[PDB]
Amino acid sequence: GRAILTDRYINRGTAFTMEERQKLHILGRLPPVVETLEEQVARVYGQVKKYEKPINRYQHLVSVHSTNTTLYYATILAHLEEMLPIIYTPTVGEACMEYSHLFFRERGVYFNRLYKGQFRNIMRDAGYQKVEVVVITDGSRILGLGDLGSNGIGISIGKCSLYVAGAGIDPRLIVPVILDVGTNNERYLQDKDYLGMREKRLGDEEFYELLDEFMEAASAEWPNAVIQFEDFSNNHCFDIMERYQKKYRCFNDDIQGTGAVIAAGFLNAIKLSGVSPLQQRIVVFGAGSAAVGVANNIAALAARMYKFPVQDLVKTFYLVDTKGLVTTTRGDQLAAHKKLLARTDVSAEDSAKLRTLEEIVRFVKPTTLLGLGGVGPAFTEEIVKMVMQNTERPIIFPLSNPTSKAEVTPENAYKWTNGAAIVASGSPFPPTTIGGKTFKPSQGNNLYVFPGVGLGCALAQPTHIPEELLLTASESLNLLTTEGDLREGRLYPPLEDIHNISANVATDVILEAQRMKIDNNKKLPRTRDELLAFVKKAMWKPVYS
Amino acid sequence: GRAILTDRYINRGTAFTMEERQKLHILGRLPPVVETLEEQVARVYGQVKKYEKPINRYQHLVSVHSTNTTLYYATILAHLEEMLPIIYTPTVGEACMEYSHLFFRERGVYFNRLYKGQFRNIMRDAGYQKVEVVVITDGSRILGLGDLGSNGIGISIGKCSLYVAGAGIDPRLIVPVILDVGTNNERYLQDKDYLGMREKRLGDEEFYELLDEFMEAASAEWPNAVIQFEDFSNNHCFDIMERYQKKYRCFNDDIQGTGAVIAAGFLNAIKLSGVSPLQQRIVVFGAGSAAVGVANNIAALAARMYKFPVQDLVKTFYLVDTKGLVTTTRGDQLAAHKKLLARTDVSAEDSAKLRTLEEIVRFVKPTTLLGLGGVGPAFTEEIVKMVMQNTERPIIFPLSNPTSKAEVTPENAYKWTNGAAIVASGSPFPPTTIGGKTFKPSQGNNLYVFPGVGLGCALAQPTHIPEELLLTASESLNLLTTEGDLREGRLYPPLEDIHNISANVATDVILEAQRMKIDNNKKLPRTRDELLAFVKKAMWKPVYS
Ligand SMILES: COc1ccc(NS(=O)(=O)c2cccc(NC(=O)c3cc(F)cc(F)c3)c2)cc1
Ligand SMILES: COc1ccc(NS(=O)(=O)c2cccc(NC(=O)c3cc(F)cc(F)c3)c2)cc1
Repeated sequence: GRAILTDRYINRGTAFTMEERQKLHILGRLPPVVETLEEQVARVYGQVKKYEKPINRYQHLVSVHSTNTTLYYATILAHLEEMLPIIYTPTVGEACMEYSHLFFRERGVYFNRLYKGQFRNIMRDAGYQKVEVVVITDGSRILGLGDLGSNGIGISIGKCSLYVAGAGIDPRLIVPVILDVGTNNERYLQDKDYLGMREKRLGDEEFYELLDEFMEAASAEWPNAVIQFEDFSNNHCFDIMERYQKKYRCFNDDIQGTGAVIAAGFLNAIKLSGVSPLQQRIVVFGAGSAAVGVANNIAALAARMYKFPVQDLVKTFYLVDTKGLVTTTRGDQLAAHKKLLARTDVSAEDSAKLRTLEEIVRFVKPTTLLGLGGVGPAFTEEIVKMVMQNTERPIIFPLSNPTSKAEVTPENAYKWTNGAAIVASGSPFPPTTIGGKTFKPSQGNNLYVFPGVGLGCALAQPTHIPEELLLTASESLNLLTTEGDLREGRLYPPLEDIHNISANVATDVILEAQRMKIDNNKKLPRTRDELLAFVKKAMWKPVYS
Repeated sequence: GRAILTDRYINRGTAFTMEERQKLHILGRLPPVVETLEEQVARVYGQVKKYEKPINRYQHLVSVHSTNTTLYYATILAHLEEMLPIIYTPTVGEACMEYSHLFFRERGVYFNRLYKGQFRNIMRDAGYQKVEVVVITDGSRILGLGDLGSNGIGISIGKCSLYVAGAGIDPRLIVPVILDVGTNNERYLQDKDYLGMREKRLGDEEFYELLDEFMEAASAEWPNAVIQFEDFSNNHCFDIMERYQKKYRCFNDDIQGTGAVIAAGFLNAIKLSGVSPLQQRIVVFGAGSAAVGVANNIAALAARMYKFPVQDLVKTFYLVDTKGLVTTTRGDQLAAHKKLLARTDVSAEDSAKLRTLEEIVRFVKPTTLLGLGGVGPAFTEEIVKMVMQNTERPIIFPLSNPTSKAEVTPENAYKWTNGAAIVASGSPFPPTTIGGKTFKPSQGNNLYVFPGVGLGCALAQPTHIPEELLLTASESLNLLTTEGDLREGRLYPPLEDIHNISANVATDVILEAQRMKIDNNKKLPRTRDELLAFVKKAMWKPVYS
């Protein structure tokens, strides 16, 4: 009766036919209109699209997710490019920050020092079987802005939901986790309505004692699961991966997902440019560990796909930090992560005259500007025009988040080059029309890779996730950009086709794992065509069945 | 486990102690703060009060009601005067009109011609036992504005919730009903997202065939229930009561509740005025059936409480319609409902000179202005000053809904009389300060009577609800205004004390039913002190138990 309607996994609302309503004794529990899923999606979309503020839209979608899980995921997939900034970055962050009450109904798991030694019992008592995907955060944030502490559960809830939408992970087999080790958000510490551990973030030693117990408890109770780290601060995110990458099935989408996605898009940017990889001169504006991680992912992918010597791919890279061009002759002690991309072919005297971007671009004569600075619009009209002198097709990638940090707008880049610029960003931007010719930047969204990595590790059951599976996923994404997409200036397959992309990415990840003999699921086909067809069938679909 | 948390009736959220969380295996399903109900109410109130627009506030409260029923009702009762315009008139009407998706989760029952002959099976299949209160509407509306058709279920949901909050009807024993007989809302008829019967309202004959089947099906399957008609248009609301009042346990709160509440307040206005009931000269501005219903309720209560001859109470009333003073000598055929209050002591020639309110007030010299016009601010400064000439304490009641229709603001009435005016309205208004002296109008809210009528009929099980029980409830409400309240200028007990008011009103209704020997529940005490104590114990309480 009203039990079927109150289970969000099997509830169909108005899609129950008259004759079904009769058999199920729910005649009189619904208005009399009968709708198809398509009609219900158009109705939900209409409801959503009339709300004016993102957080209003998010709140409406949360109520649909609460009542009718199928209709929620069906709505997301029919309008994915539009719904992505509502259901995740950056609306999700505002929702956590100020509307954390929207997450109370959802299936969160909470850990803290008060449950030390009980992490396994908490996981057992959760009563979830054959869990495939666990997103964990501590709410510290990657961009080191707005520590959310316990409210970070909204980030895990949002990320888990993107595995279901993106790769058809079954929504009963995802678990969002908050590991609450305190917060340095001073408003929260004095806020009467903060529900987390009201204390400063624990020191490293107690932090790793709790996270170790979590990783070991998850491996015993959720043995089939992938553990994905989300939105951990820079002080911990890299060290977490060095500590766990080999003993557990885990990855970090911020670090590994981002580089895999940017690399796939950058190589397609190379294909459209005229200028082949060994002919590229690439300014990397910004030299944090993440920016150097992306450069290395690009080198590693170009080596995989084209067997150029990797040393030679590295020499295409000119790294800029806060001081200027990174060189061996400029006279400072370089961070370990910067030595690898330091120029060896630049005198001390030239180094001293290479400090502002304008003069770095004038000397290096780059073919590509990679924006990973997050210090505002450093790619000026004159800097872009200078790149026009060195290539017919400047590759300009303003990837710094959020959009106000970005090095340049797609619109300015397209304008300043008269449509010649090849552009990718993190954020969706509308098309620019230049003399009747339309241009639209490619969105290097992390949704392209983590879902397929998740679905691939769910099926394959690898003992771990070494860099080789992330590289395979990077190449798989590059190779799904068709000749037709490339012809239309797209650097990625279309976002709307995420199920197909995720099936392909998973297939490739599985074959890499099989090849490395780290797979534990022997039921799988070991040839691509059969595997791809099997993977597509294993995927949960947002349709009534 | 997560089953206890997902039942909104027993879920306590953060009020589960640590040791309870352990025993119930929900450690790790909640943030670690433990709160008392009081703390949870202050937190929910804080969340609600930061939203800027009523419909936002309503949407937040709907999510609390969905998760934690106890915390919802606890929040309402701690802030009742503030929450009433959010959870019912007028926010509820806007929610139905444009946000009907907020009602989809709730326990609505839907009837229409397509289920003709199945009304009983629909009620049986609903699987509700010993139902006490059924609110039914057809969405036509009493104020004949914004026909909502099927979306009228939000009105029944809102009204049912006020019986739980107001009188402690158990939330599992209330059933909201929409009888969908079509809609004349032309936007809805052309709206693709309207989910109701897409047709003009049925004719009277098919209307009564469906409503008859509903009344008979309810009497068999919900035998213990009161049936309360809500928000039916004037073409049907009176005729429904004439058709059903004797054969079923039913009332209409718009008609009967309104008059019971206004009468109780008006008599207390008389007590504070100096001018006793036979000395009152009362202008009834507006002469619709509802306005004449209120005048007759006032007469009937004054007769009950003071045994003045009812003919003599009627002669205190000067009825104004669209033409002017209603008299026997003015030369039109008077509607039946107007004959009773027609002046017999006014010549044809005077009648002809008594058409505008200003000159009606100049001739009649009234002590009281009852505003039931709904045609704007007819009680001018000069009209109010004129009443100052005939009494030290003008009784001025602007009761016309919504507040923009009202005959005068409490502020103007208080200003114009220098604090002498005794004021009641339908809507809450803030206090006015006049030379260091504070005044606040009395709110004649229907919440004062229908809950207690509901709780009284739930316990008593009367064969029907004759006018005598409504009169008893009217007197009971008058008599609960204490000497201390009267001393402070209050015409009603305080709204905050609704549980006590509802216990008292129910007790009196039960004794009236026992006295008439129409009660079917023989388990009840038959003396007031014991009955009142029993009634108070039978009431559902918003506390964790
Ligand atoms: C605000 O979030 C939502 C959720 C769902 C929908 N679409 S729908 O699923 O087609 C739909 C439409 C109309 C009524 C119902 N009712 C129930 O699903 C229902 C559930 C119950 F538990 C009890 C009941 F009486 C009705 C469902 C739109 C917005
Ligand atoms: C938006 O609506 C609401 C509802 C409740 C509250 N207050 S509360 O009840 O104290 C509360 C506080 C924090 C977390 C939870 N979680 C669950 O109640 C819960 C329910 C589940 F079904 C599963 C779960 F993990 C947690 C409950 C405030 C606003």
